[PDB]
Amino acid sequence: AKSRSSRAGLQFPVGRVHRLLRKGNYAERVGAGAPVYLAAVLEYLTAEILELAGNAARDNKKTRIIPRHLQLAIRNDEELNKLLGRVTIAQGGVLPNIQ
Amino acid sequence: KSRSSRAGLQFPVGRVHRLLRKGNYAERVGAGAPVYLAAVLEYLTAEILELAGNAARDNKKTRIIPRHLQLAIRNDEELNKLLGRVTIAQGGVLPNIQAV
Amino acid sequence: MDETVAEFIKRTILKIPMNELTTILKAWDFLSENQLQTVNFRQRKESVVQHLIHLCEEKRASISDAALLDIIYMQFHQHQKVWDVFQMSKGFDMKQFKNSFKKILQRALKNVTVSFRETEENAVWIRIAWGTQYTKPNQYKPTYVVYYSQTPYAFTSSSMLRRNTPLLGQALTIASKHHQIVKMDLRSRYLDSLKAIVFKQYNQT
Amino acid sequence: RKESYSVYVYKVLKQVHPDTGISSKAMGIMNSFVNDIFERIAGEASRLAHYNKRSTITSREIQTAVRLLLPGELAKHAVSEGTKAVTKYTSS
Amino acid sequence: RKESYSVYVYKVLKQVHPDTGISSKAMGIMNSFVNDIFERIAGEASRLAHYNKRSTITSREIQTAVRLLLPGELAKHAVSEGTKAVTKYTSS
Amino acid sequence: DNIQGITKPAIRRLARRGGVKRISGLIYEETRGVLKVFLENVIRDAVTYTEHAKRKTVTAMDVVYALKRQGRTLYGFG
Amino acid sequence: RDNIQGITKPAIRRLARRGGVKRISGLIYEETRGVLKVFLENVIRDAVTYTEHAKRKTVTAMDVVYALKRQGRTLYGFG
Amino acid sequence: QGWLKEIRKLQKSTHLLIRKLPFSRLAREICVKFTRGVDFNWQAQALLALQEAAEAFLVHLFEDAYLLTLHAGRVTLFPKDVQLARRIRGL
DNA sequence: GATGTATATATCTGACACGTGCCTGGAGACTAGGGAGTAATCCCCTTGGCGGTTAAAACGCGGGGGACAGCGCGTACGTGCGTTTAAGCGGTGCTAGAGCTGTCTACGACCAATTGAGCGGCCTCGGCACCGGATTCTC
DNA sequence: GAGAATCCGGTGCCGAGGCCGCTCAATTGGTCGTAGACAGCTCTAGCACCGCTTAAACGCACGTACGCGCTGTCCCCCGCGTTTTAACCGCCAAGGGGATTACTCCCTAGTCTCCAGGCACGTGTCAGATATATACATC
Repeated sequence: AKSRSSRAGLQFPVGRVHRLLRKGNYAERVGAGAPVYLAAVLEYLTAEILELAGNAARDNKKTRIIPRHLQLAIRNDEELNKLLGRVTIAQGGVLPNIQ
Repeated sequence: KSRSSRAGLQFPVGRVHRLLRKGNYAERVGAGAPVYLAAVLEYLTAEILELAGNAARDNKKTRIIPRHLQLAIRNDEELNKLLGRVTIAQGGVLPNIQAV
Repeated sequence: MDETVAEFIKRTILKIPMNELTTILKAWDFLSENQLQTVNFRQRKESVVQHLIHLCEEKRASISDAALLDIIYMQFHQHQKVWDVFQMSKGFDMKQFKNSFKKILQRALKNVTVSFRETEENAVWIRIAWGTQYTKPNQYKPTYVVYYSQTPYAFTSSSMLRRNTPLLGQALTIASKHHQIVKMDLRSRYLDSLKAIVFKQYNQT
Repeated sequence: RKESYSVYVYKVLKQVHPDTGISSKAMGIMNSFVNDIFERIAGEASRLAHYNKRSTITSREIQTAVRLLLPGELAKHAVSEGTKAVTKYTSS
Repeated sequence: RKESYSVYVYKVLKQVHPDTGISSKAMGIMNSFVNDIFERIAGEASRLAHYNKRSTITSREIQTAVRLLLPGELAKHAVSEGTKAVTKYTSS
Repeated sequence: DNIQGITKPAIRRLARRGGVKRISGLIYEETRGVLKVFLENVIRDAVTYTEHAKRKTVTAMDVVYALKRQGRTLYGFG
Repeated sequence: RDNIQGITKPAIRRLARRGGVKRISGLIYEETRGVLKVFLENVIRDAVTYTEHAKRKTVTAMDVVYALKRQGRTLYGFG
Repeated sequence: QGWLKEIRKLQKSTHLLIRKLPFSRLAREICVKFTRGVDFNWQAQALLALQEAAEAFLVHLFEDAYLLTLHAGRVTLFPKDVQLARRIRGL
């Protein structure tokens, strides 16, 4: 009768993350406040990378996100390049890099 | 009657089974797995210590010191790929000299 | 977000009286009721709307949600405007009608703004913001169409901006499953008299 | 019967952008993004339930896992946003 | 009260060598060796209890984890020795 | 053959993507060599999973998991 | 007052002789003092976190071993 | 010139630089040599996955190994450069 | 041929291999209930092949572009040597801090009903990919 | 100072987003065992410091072994034009096995109970460390 994400003020789910964190066998006891925090962290990460992707999408006069835009939005930003270092995005290509 | 001596091993079996119960790895642990695991660990331990003891013998010393394990790991080919991201305390290096 | 829709939402809520502003914001269904509980409803109106915009600064905004707020504002102030009555002839789900009308209108001119809202007796309230092929659509002079699925009748709001009246008429006739559109003498202020003068004739043809 | 994370990424994209569409292939990338970060953090925080000889995963362990698994400014923004979510979760 | 693996490494060394002593520091290395390989294999085989949607760890999963975590000839000798241990464990 | 499908202009385009201005001639052997010593370490690390779940079919998730264990995490194809 | 010059002009020379370098150049003495410093941050910031979590003001050896294991450069000999 | 246009062109598009069926026949030939006798089915997406990984790996290898030819004053790659670039990492 | 370069032993020094006491974690026993292994099935995804085209690869050729080898000036680096400074031993104090032993309580597993949020199938229509056309740029 | 690079427009096409049916998994709610926060006490091991002392760094003067720019030579990839060729598209058949369900059964988990093994402690005593002194290897 009342949603968990609506109490959380978020958009990613909470019950699904809690279900995976019980069924994944990560610990034998799961605290209640944990997956709300974890879903908020995941929401902020996806929001950051899509917020960086959409600007490059409008830069190429497009409105439909292709993987090249995600490749550029990962590789141009410094801290996401620190995070997603050993990841080859599929259908991605490389940066324009000469000499 | 102990499960170490029943399978003819030297590494313990009850301790490995205790660490597989309380290790949060799966909900149920079989009985045929930890004897296999202790056998593999015993084989790897013997594989290291044979080369370590031979390198200690060739340096005319009756005691094993970490420089000898360093030489035995870095001279073997298989353990060079198994332990390729390993630093060893009191290690030293190989005697590497190269010219132009 | 852009810094244009905030002035529109602020001006729209400044037009709302304090007698039913909580009714408007509960019926609009866009903010959390805890944030309704946070806002003081006892100070003057020149800061309540500032606090409500500052709520809407953070979470979500669009032009579509502001347009739907404008629709709900217009649905409770029918005494202000003066209406016009149309009818189609020469010839059903409403989703295909919404898609067909949108497309058509967006193929007619470059910049338009269309907004729908579902109301009972199969009613649909259609807000249209006209524009040109070089300018932004003027939000402050809308055009409202009350359309019914069963009856071929449609109630039409007047506006300052004419010259798009036969374009809207032909686009809504092609957007519906019809070929003819008329323009009767019926131009009055209250919707219930037009409702009666249509439905006494239509239910008892 | 085989779930995914497409709908939620679509809702976040329609939140922080008005009408920017996303293709059905790149959305798949987002699945393999956020079935991956959840594998790291909620994996690695499990390790911190083992070094301190505990059995629970509270918010504090996830907070330290976010402090570890992310570089500086992104980690600061994430830890500032997560407790902001938790505090408005507690007073329900 | 804080256990280790010194006694067993000492027994294996006195088995495969007559009188070769081992110092109290290098033995510590052996602890951090074999509290590490056990972290890999019995960690990684747990992952193969999750991709196939199971809940047990039998001998077959540990066998495949040894096939993965070791290079060729050493893995062949290890898988040849482990089943040799298991078969004389079964007929107890 | 079954190795000469990776022709000279294929490796040439693989180099010209990488920013290489001028290419020598012996590269066209060693690259093929290193290509083989890559793919082997992806194949058997895949197919062991295929031999675990007793099926004769290598799924895409098996190759993604082999590259996961190898070090180079692949996205998208999950 | 120098605070990084405890790394001396010949201690870098001893590390280069262990590495097997015949003849060091000049400004290496100003370069290596950078690099080491950066590496220590990516241990100590990664090792002050674990000891912050267990409510301990003492930075034990196991914490540095865990931080070095998490970086990727596994250390064995201590514990 | 010519190459200055080709570097600008190939770094823009995101195609597959290797043809499908020779790469598929090579992958099947390697898969036959392990655990012989039986064949092995391949899903049509898995070969595309392995091809994308191999192309990204080889492009990253050449782009990493090129920096040891500007460093020596040269312009041109050599197999010494590629073998040294693999020697640095530890692969 | 004097300077290393390996070896004999001096002894002295402490780690270490070993012996004992002992606490507690591993073995024996057995029930029980979910995990799964085997059996059948049916479709669905893959494999094999015919055929025709069309980009794409292979091959000669010549020409400039670049790698390589020698070389002279010189300067930045190794080395020898007196000083002076900071690092180690080691010894004292001595107290903050790990840890660990009880407790009690909030808290999270555990479970029966129930319903809507999200997943599967479908259907456009606008976004986009490609093809052809009009406006700039360096040799 | 004109073929090549960039922007623009038109048209097919096809996948992206909206829509409906539905079902099963997430919600709500009440129960109980217990994991861990919290306090206080106890041993210990890390820090501060100081005197000495001495081993190494510091500073410098100098000789000279590479760093580097230059230049001559010779070979060797790249662009170009022609010929050849196999990759691909679309289709069509067919069939091997991947995914699903049933069903029994068996094998691991929990709890209790008993005691043999692995850990902490203590101690003589051999292995080597370093040190001096003396027989070989060498540019």
